[PDB]
Formats: sequence, structure tokens, C-alpha cells
Amino acid sequence: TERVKTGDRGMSHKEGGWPGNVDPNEAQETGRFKKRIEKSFPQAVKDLK
Amino acid sequence: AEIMKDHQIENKKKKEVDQDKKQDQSMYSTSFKRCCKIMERMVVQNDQEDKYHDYRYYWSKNEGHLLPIWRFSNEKQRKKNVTSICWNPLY
Amino acid sequence: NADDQLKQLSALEGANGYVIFNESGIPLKRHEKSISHEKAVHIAALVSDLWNVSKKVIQRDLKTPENDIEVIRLRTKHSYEYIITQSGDFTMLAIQLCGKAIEEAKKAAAAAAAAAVVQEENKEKEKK
Amino acid sequence: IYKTSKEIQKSDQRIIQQRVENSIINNQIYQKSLKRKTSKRKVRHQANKKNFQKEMSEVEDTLNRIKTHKTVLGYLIVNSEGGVVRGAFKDEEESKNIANSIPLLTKKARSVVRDLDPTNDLVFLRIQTKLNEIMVAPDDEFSLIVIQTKG
Amino acid sequence: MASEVMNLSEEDIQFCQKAFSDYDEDGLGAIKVSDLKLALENIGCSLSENDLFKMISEVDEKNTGLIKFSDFLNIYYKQKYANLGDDDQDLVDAFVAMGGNADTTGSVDANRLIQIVKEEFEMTIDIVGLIREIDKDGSGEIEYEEFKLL
Amino acid sequence: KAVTDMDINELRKLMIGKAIINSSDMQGDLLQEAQDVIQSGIENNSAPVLNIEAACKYIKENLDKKFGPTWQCIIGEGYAYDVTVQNNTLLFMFYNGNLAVLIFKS
Amino acid sequence: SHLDKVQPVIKNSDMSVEMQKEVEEVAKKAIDYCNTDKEIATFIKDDFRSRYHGTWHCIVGRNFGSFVTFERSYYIYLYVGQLAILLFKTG
Repeated sequence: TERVKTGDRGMSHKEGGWPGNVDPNEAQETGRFKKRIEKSFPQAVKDLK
Repeated sequence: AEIMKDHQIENKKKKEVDQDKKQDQSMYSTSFKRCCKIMERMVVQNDQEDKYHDYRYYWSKNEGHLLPIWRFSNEKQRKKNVTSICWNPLY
Repeated sequence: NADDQLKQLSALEGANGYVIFNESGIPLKRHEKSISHEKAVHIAALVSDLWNVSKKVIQRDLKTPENDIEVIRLRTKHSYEYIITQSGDFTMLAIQLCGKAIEEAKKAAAAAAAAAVVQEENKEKEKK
Repeated sequence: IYKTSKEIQKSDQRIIQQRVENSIINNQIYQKSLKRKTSKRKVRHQANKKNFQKEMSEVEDTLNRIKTHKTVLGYLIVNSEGGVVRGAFKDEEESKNIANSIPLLTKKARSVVRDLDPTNDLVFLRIQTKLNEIMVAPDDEFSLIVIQTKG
Repeated sequence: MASEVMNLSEEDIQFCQKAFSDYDEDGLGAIKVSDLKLALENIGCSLSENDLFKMISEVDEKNTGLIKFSDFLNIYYKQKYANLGDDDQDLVDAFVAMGGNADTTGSVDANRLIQIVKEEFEMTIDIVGLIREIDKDGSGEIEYEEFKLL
Repeated sequence: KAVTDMDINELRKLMIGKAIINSSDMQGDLLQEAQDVIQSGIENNSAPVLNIEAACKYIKENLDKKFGPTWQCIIGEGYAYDVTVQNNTLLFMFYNGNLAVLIFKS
Repeated sequence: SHLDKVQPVIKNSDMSVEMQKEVEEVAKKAIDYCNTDKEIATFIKDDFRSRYHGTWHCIVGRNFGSFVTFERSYYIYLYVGQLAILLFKTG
């Protein structure tokens, strides 16, 4: 009888949720993305604070 | 818990004798009393929030302004006069 | 302009740190005293689960139509306080302490300064 | 003499129950509870007895006072095991929903506080909705929840 | 198309109750999640493993269709029987009530008397029977017994 | 001193070799072999900064050779999971600090 | 508008695109339906088991490391917020 294939893959979910295009490990990808969000962002933070 | 087992010094007290009695007034006494006391102040704080905010910092040339904030009295104790008043040194 | 708000939050008495969360859950800005990014990643996940569960629970579990939570404040042991306010798509966590806690923090800072002074004196003695 | 004997027995029973109470004023809720448990041979009478089912005004008295306070919908105590020890709301559906839904949020909320610092434990939690304010005080033995409309 | 089949109604009705409960949607179909919804609402079983066990044993399963209803139809049949024991007083009463009931007397007193080293060997026993006999009928029924013992 | 002196940061720093078992469903003799291998493997592959993927790869390879061809173990800071496993094939033990380890045989 | 806001993203996907699209809707529906994260794991496993026969293991946590032996083309990895919906069917 055919044996269903078993593939062993190991991954780490320690890094926080991020967009697929951006890379969590790379500092440059995260830094550029944060700057884009605050471009809006300014009003909310004073108001939230 | 394992660390406590390793070091058997000053074993935790507060043995669970509790209050029991099944019905007509189980528990409702010392840790729970603190929560109820905190809850009463929080409910009072929300209603008196406008007054409390003014009391903390309303910030009131030779002129003086006095504003009464709250009055504490008892209808039963209305006959009694205020007489002597004192403030605890510690608090 | 945006940077000044973070400085203003620190200026308020009883404030330890401020964390801002995006709808995705990325932490926009966090305080320097508190851990940056690692703590923010851990704080953003917990607040989103709590804020989403509380927002969902109020509408259905309490059976109240058009009722939305505005501010959540969790008072724990010692001086910890964690007011949560959501503006637009961004929700932030603010950690403030009580008067006693603030006094303790000030004392600790003074002790650290004294230790630094002692170290400087020791260095001067070594130089001499 | 049989009646006399019975009377004597009753008296004896009464004495045993007292001991700590030492007669005098009706006093104490705790004392009454203890007597009921240990010895159930005799009950009631003895003295004035103050107010029935009122062993201690202070926790019970404080809860009555907060409920009487203006702008408070009610205060419902939640048992550690998802139960209503005491319910004080105008509509049963709101109280029933509050009894099950509110403790689950507090337990989830307690863990959120718990994740940041393990030593730190929830002392008090307050959630403010657009039309109402919800305050929950959590203890291992019992949880106190009060809903007060914002002024 | 029935064919002269009485069968139980208590259970047959229960299934319909829980069924329409979650199926109230009126979708006309049933999924593998809905079947667990009921047990998840009332808390019949501890884990889906239970319901899944019996159901799976039935034959097979899939994603969603309508036959899933079988879960309930069979669920009622997996309830089986209960039995537990409560109190130790009732037993004591029955030890004396040989006619397998509270009723009759003195014969049980004599049974106690066989090899009895107790004080007031027989006068005490008669006094005890009288004390346990509140309505004066010469016997102690279960209610009198309980009041006597408590 | 004692428990009062101890703090959560202090407790983690004071002991890094403490082993705590939360859930046991596997035979005790089997658990002893597995516990020694997982503790030794994680420390060896911990490196400068602990890698979740690195620890799992070493554990997965060791377990497959040690007992059965299909063995799955997942370690994370915090997680919620439903897993169907064979009788006496699942062992759950979490290391001191924020480290949860789940190992089961399928 | 909450569904638009979550924007669940699959970091690693090993399944047919049509099947993968179905998983995203189930993942969004499961998060709103389940009060707690533990409930979300049970709901995802039950829905997939009903949809596709087999043994499904699902683990969702804020931070975790996973190495698994799953049937080829039956493992889909998607991350929404701080929750990882991971399902791997093992024969």
C-alpha cells in the first residue's frame, strides 16, 4: 500500500507578525516600513498621548 | 513551586480553613474585603472625577480665593457639633 | 513634532513608558527605558488579543448594541498601571506608577548617581 | 423528673455554644457559624439576636452602600468557578451574561498583565465603554464586578 | 416511510431538539463543526474525541453535507446508564428493615440483641424504639429514623 | 531573604539548569531517555542567541533515529494547539524561563 | 471592517492556491468566533478534519519554534497579528 509522504520542516515563530514583503531579521526592512507608517500617524500620536 | 520545595523556609501560611458555612454568608471576608473597599472608592472616584480633577490641580495681586470642595456629614450626627479636628502625622 | 509627544509622555509624572501598536500589530514607537522592539513585539501581541477579545465580548457577550470600549486600565501589584487608548487604527499601552513607586524610582536613580560618583572617585585615586 | 433533666441538658448545650461568646450582647457572625457547625444540638433564642441574617455589616454593609449609591447599575460577585455568589441587576439576562462573560475577560486580562512580569499579579481592572464603565476587582477566593454609568 | 415501529420518543425528541438548535440556521446542510457545537454549548462531552470516536466508528466522515445529523441520532444512544450511590444512613436503616423497607419492628430490635453487649440490653432498646417512634404506631419509619439519628 | 528576596529576573538568572515537567502522558522509562537528550541538545545548539529552528532540527533528527520514523516536537514562547497522538507517545515539559517544549510521536 | 483590518499574511505556504484561499477565510472567522487562543486551535482542527479526513495537529502561539513531519502539500503556514495558524496533516 502507498505510504503517504512525510516531510520534516522546522520553523521559528519567535519573531513578531510582519508583512511578507518585509524581513523581520533585517533592520533596514523594519526601519523603512516604520517610517512609511508615520507619513495620518502624526495626528493620532499626539491625540493618543 | 519547585524553588519553594528546594528552599523549606517559612512555609506559606493562610491555611484554607476559609469561612465555609455553606449558605447565609460564606466567605465575604479579608482578601475579598480589600477588593470591595477598593471597588467602593473606584465607583466614588468616577462620580467625583470632575471634583477630584479640580482638587488635584485647579490652581485656585493681593487677592485671596477660597473654594469649598466636599462636605462630610451624617443625618443621625446632625445634632452633634464638629468641635475638635485633627490630621494624622503619618498620612 | 511626532518626537515631542514621546518626550511629553515621559514628562508626565508617574509615566514609565509608552508603546504604540498598528492594526497589523507592529510597534510604531516605544520608550527607551523599557525594552525596545523585543518588549514591544511581546506587548503588542498581548494587548491585541485583550483589546480584540474585550471589543468583541462587549458587543455580543453583554448583548449591548453599538457599545465600544474606549479605555482599559489594568491595576496590578506594586505601582504597575497599564492604561490602553485606541485612536484610529493605532492602540498604545502606557505604564505609569504610584507616588510611592515614583519615590522608590527616584531613590534608585540617586543611588545609581552616587555609585557613579564613587566609581569616578576611585578612578581619580587610581590615576593619582 | 424528665422535663427538668431535659431543661438541664439544654442549659448545658447553651453553655458549650457560648464559651467565646460569653453571653452579653448578641454579637458575632463568626461565632454563630462556628456554633452551628460543631454542635447543632441547640439553636436560636439566648439573647436579642440583633438583626436576623446580619453577622457582619462590614463587607455586607459596604456592598449594600455601593448598590444604593447613585449612577451604579449594580454589583455582582463572581465565584472563582464561574458562579454568581450574589447578583444585583434590574434584568436577569444582563446579570447572566455578565456572570459568564466578565470573568473570562478578567482571566484573559490577568494573563496579559502576568506575561509582562510574572511576580506582578492583577490587583484591580477597569474597562470603560462608550456608554458605561465596568470595574472588576479580582481575588483568588472571590471576584467583585460593578457597572457604573459615566457621568 | 415508517412500517409499524413504536420506538422511544424521549430520545427521538432530544435529537430533534439539539439538532434544530444549531441547525436553526436553516442552511439545509450539516458540517463537522456544527455536530460539536451542541456538545460544546451544553458541555456534554469533555473533548471532541468522544463524539468523534462514536461518529467515526459509525463508518466515515467528510467536510460538510447533511448526513452529519447521525451524530445526534447516535449521540442519544451513547448516553448509556448512570449509576452512583449517595448517603450511608439509608443503608443502616435497611440493615434493620429486613422486609427491605422502613416498616415492621421489634424483630430488628431482637436481631440487634443477638450478641449485643450494649448498655440497657433490652429496656434501653425499647426506650430507643419509643423515642424513634414519634407518631406512636410502634414503628420507626425512615423519616422518624433520620430525625432520630440527626 | 529567601522567597521574598528572590525576584522573577533574579530567579531566572540564579538557576538556568532547573527542569520542570508540566504534562506527562508517556511511560517514565521512555521520558528519562528523552529528557536527557533534549536538555543536552538545546544547550549545544543554543549558541550566542537561542534559535527555535536550530533546537527543533537537532531534536527532530535525534528522536527519529531514537524511536520512530515520524516524530514531531514544537517549542515556542507561548502557543495554543490541538494534537491527536498515539497512546504513551506524547511528553510535555517546559524549561525554566519563557521556553515551552512539546514532543509527540505520530 | 475588522476583516479588512486583520489582513492575514501567509509567510510560508505548501498547499494548492484554491485550498489556501479557503484557509484564510476560516482563519479570520475562527479568530472572531473564539473568545480565547486555545479555543481557536480546537476550532481550526475541527473545521479542517470535517472538510478533509485525516489526523490534523494545529498549534498557535505568540512565540514558538516548530519542526514537524506532515503529509506533502498538506502544510499551510499563515500569520495574523501575533497568532500563527499552523496545520500539518500526518498519516
